[PDB]
Amino acid sequence: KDGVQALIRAVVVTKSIKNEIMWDKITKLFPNNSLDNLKKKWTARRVRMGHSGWRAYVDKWKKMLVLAIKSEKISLRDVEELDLIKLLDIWTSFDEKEIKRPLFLYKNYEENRKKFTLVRDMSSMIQREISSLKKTYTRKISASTKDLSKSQSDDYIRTVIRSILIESNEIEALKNVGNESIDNVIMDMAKEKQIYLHGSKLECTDTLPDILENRGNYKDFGVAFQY
Amino acid sequence: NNNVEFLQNEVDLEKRLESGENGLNLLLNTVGRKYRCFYNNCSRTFKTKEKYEKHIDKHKVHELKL
Amino acid sequence: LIADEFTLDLPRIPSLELPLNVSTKHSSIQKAIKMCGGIEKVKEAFKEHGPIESQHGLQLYLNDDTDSDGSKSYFNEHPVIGKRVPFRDESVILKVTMPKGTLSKNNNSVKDSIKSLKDSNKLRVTPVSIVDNTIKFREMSDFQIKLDNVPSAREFKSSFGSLEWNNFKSFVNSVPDNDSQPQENIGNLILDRSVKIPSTDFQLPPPPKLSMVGFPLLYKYKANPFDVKTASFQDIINKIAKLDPKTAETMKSELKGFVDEV
Amino acid sequence: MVVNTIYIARHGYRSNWLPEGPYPDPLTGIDSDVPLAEHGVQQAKELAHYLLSLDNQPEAAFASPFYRCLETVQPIAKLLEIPVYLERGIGEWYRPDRKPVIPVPAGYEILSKFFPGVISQEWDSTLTPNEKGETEQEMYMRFKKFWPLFIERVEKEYPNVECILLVTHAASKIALGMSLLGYDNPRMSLNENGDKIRSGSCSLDKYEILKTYIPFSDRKWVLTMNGNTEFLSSGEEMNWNFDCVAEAGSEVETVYISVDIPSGNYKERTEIAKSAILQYSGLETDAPLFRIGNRLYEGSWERLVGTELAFPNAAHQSEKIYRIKERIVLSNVRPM
Ligand SMILES: [Zn+2]
Repeated sequence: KDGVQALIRAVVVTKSIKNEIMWDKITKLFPNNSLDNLKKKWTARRVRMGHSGWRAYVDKWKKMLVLAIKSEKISLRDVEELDLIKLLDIWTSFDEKEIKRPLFLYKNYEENRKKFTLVRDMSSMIQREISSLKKTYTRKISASTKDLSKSQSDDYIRTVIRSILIESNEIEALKNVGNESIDNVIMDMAKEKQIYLHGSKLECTDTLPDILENRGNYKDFGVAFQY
Repeated sequence: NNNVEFLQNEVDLEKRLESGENGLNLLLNTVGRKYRCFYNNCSRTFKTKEKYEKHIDKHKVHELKL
Repeated sequence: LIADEFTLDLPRIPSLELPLNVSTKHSSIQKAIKMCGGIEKVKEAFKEHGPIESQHGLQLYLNDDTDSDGSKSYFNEHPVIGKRVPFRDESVILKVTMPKGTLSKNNNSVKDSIKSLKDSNKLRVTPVSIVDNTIKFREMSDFQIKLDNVPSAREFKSSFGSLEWNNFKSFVNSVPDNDSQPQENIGNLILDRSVKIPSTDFQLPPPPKLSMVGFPLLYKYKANPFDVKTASFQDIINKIAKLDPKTAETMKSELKGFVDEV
Repeated sequence: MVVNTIYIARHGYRSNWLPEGPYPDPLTGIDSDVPLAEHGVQQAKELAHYLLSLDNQPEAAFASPFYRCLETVQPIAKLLEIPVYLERGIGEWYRPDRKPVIPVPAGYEILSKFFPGVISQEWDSTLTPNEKGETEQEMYMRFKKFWPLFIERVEKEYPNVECILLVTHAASKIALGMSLLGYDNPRMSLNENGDKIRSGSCSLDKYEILKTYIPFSDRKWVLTMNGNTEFLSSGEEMNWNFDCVAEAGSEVETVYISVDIPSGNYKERTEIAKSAILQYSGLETDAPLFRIGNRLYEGSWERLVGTELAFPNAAHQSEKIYRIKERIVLSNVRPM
């Protein structure tokens, strides 16, 4: 029973790598009932953490797994073969690196900012009615710093990178951009699955081409114009 | 869906961006940038920077021979 | 100096999100709860349970004044329906405790009322309750029909809606003991000419629900995924003339030719 | 440990506070042991409903045995369905030179006539006030002695009681709280901005442990609710403090805000855990920081596209309807 964190991590490891909860193989990791108590306890446990807790586990697992592969602490074949023992030992050996108490706040606002550099983070009729009742409509009066120029310039790098990769000895549009920024954008596009990379050739993933091909139905507008 | 392949591309990008490439090199290599020799009476061309560096190093070797 | 550790042991209370701009006066908040049928209806509506398809919910009237005869100023208004939110994310209500006239000096904003007292000890803030049940109005309003100038509707409103005895006697004394012309227009009985109505209008009263769906349907200009072609121009106009020669003669006098949509 | 939440409440509105008489004499015959006014009859019933609505109700109630205090707990005991015990240790304070005399409270045998089945006798007092009255120093020492003895009696007379209610008097409430927190004297402020434990009519506090037997003398108590009086139709009245010379009983532009915790999915509900604590900083800023249990959050100020009305009387002649319009939408935060 004490291995409940090992069960949560086994669900995260399976559903992140194989896209589904591989219950058949999870059963062979931590000894329990044939599916039932594992499935019941998992289902009961997730509702106590919600989508916010699930994302905390997924984001931490993704971060541990890239650091582990970057430092070669696992061989890629063990990931493909789904060696749950090794994969769970990766989070195990990583969790040994830090410890902390439940957080607290100081009464002065500025003091919290000095102490901590906190990081910010189609269907049936009844499903539409459910979704439409949960939403709140609110007019934003204020928020954190707008940071418009950096955000705009960062998106201008996205525009210029996409404009290269969509079809085709110099680049002009990036000349005025800081050489440090390009690294962040190509990295973000990799995380967001928008690109692939041969030994020195970037390529766009089929998502950018497909979204333009599906949503940009200009051949239909041509027929409508004639009609 | 190609999750381990995506992790492979992602970590490999992060390796290559640490192996001295400015990122703008990976862009330029798709755009059409061939490198070319600059030495007296040399004009040869390369589709990767490592092959250009080897060729310029062969010119350093030529200067050492001379 | 640590920030104060307040309790969340607090009472759990219900809430109502009105799609109306309710001002701070008692008169306004009172009128708002009267649009839903009174505080008894609102409290009862929070206690309903079961499948959302079946929930009667709360009925909201956007027009609910009363005329000089005590009848409703807009008899026939189909209501806006509200239902309990199926999964209301819990939220905490905070009480902000300002000096008199701080709110007005801050253009009625609480944000600015906090910021304008940044260094004060007078401005207490404390959690008061958690909300975990809410009624929201979110489906469209139904097709509305106006009966203000329909003779029989005026007679009904001014009798069965007003409860005036003079009007009620006059009404029942006018109801025939037996009706000899149930095939003819009710206008033949109700003589009143103060109202403009065409004799093509049978004064047919409107149904209690016209839109059988509260949300828009998914047409999206898509066909469902789940012979006059041979006729002459004279034959087509002859078929139209079988029911009404006026449209057929009008067409022959104006059109140059049919086209199949192919 | 067993006792982990302590509630302390001031008695209801006294009959001698009315603008005109005839003021009724003490039915118990003891000097100053007056009955509760109609305000006290109503407001003690309010506090009974309010404590019943909390998901952390008391399991035993200890009254200072004066008539007004036992009268205050009577509706609480009836509606919550809990046992009542005497405790003279949480008794009233009288300065030594009081004229005509220092009153002494009635006993279980006579109280049983006024409070049949409400009161119970299976508890003798932990300690008792000086019959000649008390200086403020001797008075504060009385409360300092009381607490470590009282809990060590409660946790042994009763095996599993975790939450307790004390019903008592303005000086006693403040002194009990200040000594439970450990201050050198009860005239100190809680903080440099000058806050003190409030003590108006029906006013309630909550003391709780921060987040096997550990000495009560070693444990640290947090004042998590500090004069709560929202459940009163006339609000808090007759407030008092040790800054007052006289013995006790002888413009606030309020607005409401909703702090919402939206979950990243529509098929599920964000639920605030039962024993949680709230802290905040920076409501004056455009990005306030909020703690709700284990997780930190950062807000955003927003105005609702409509009006939200909340009904506090409808908890799970007049309604205390709140208008809600400004909101602080909380996004999660990662500590770095
Ligand atoms: Zn060369």
